[PDB]
Amino acid sequence: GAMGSMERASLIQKAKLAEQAERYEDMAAFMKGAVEKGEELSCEERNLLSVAYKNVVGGQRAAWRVLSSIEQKSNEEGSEEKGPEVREYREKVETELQGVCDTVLGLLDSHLIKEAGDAESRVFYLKMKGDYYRYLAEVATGDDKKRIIDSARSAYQEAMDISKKEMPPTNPIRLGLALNFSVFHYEIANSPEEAISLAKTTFDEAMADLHTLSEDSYKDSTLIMQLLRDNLTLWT
Amino acid sequence: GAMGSMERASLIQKAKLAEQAERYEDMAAFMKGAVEKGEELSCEERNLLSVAYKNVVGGQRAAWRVLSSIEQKSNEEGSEEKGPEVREYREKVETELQGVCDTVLGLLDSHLIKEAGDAESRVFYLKMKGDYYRYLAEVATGDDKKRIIDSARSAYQEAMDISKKEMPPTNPIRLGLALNFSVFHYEIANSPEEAISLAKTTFDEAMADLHTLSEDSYKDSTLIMQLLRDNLTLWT
Amino acid sequence: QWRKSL
Amino acid sequence: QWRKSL
Ligand SMILES: C=CC(C)(C)OC[C@H]1O[C@H](O[C@@H]2C3=C([C@H](C)COC(C)=O)C[C@H](O)[C@]3(C)/C=C3/[C@@H](COC)CC[C@H]3[C@@H](C)[C@H]2O)[C@H](O)[C@@H](OC(C)=O)[C@@H]1O
Ligand SMILES: C=CC(C)(C)OC[C@H]1O[C@H](O[C@@H]2C3=C([C@H](C)COC(C)=O)C[C@H](O)[C@]3(C)/C=C3/[C@@H](COC)CC[C@H]3[C@@H](C)[C@H]2O)[C@H](O)[C@@H](OC(C)=O)[C@@H]1O
Ligand SMILES: [Cl-]
Ligand SMILES: [Cl-]
Repeated sequence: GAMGSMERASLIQKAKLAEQAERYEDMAAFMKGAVEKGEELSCEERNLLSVAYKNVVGGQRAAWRVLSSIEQKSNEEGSEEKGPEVREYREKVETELQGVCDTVLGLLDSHLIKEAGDAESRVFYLKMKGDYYRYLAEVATGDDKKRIIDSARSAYQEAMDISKKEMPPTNPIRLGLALNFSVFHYEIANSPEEAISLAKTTFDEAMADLHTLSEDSYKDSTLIMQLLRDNLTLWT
Repeated sequence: GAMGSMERASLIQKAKLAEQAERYEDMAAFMKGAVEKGEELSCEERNLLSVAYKNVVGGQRAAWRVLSSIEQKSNEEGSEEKGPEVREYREKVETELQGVCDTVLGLLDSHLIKEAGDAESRVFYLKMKGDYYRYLAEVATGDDKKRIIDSARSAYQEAMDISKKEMPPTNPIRLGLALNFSVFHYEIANSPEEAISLAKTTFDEAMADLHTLSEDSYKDSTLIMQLLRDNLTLWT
Repeated sequence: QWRKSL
Repeated sequence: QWRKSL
């Protein structure tokens, strides 16, 4: 690893600098180096890891969607043949995206998940595993698409089970997990009713737990609840 | 070159796809491949080249400024020592930025400029040469800072001389050249009076030539004139 | 709107 | 404002 010679603390410090500079590829390489030191990650360090890769893969996914829409338009009735370039470049972006997903999944599997015993870390990493299998599923088209989908489902479900037993309904990780598993149901698993049921039940159960919270915790929870509401308004 | 096996026309086609996807690093690699085919670039192809690298180096410069401001704050009176990381990461970004500038300058020198005979291509490439020496000058601090500055000046001046003899005052390339040479005067050469004089004279001479233009050309020219006005309003 | 994920 | 260049 190109980060093997740098101190763990320096990698974390530089990941925070990269965040401030919106250099998310750098931020992700720094946090990968930090994970590969072999020590567990703190709460703040897990957030740095997730934010870095979320932004890297988020830009790749947006580019892939632009290119895939061009590709699909080029295969409509009446489109002039333009050669293999659109497909080639879509494939190039797709392959780079899959490489990032594989790298994150490899960090989770070696060895973040197996050492995560507290609910907040275990649920967090299983949500990530679900998320990156979901991004693979968004571009999948071959023999293993169903297994990719089921891997996303399985990881989200284990995280859901732990979060329901071990975290209050307003916990931001629990809420963000439910938000994304709902999106998975809606547009990956062809289960819009499940997506709507999960978003509503999650929102209503958080609502009823807000009275237990401090002002700051209230703000943290309501922010993600509003994203659940946004999706319900879009989907109904 | 990793692009040596791809057709020139496919590189141009993929550069346009990368632009649409805001993948400017890809766009720049595609256009570098196109230049290295050894054929001159058309008007549209020159714009693809300039836009790609402008955006790549623009993000690098913005990150460098974030990091350099953190670095400077860390050297103020009363700041707790934080170690070498801020300097190291600023240096990392700076070095990558300089590499991009060197790559563009190398394309211009091998062999875009020496084959550019029409005013519109020669002025365009000499503006680029000025621009990328200016970006090197923004981060320069050693024995050769003065030579870097003078290289920017020399390239801008040759472009100014040709543009004044061969292009009308409203030509967008002439206007964009004057805008940037004015910025060079203001913040690189410590000559704010020259910056203001050049911006005003350029704006006034374009104003008086607008009556010769079509509606579309009028819109193209007034757009860049407004940027000259923006700077005059900021600087006076 | 693009649906929300986190 | 950040001065304008093109
Ligand atoms: C990258 C690190 C920084 C920017 C320093 O922190 C990111 C953020 O880290 C925390 O927020 C987390 C968090 C997010 C908050 C909902 C965003 O808060 C905002 C916009 O103000 C989004 C981030 O991506 C992050 C880290 C992600 C998760 C997500 C992880 O799945 C694996 C599940 C839910 C959410 C949880 C972990 C949030 O607690 C904090 O509570 C946020 O602070 C405030 C005032 O909201 C901070 O912006
Ligand atoms: C990247 C290619 C695309 C996006 C297809 O074209 C970029 C642009 O290419 C042309 O515009 C050029 C041009 C710019 C125009 C002023 C922007 O027009 C807008 C915002 O609508 C900015 C671009 O960077 C570009 C290519 C750069 C130069 C600059 C080059 O220095 C080496 C000097 C001045 C300016 C000239 C070359 C402009 O003519 C066109 O006139 C623009 O079309 C319109 C309607 O304005 C188009 O957006
Ligand atoms: Cl490609
Ligand atoms: Cl570094």
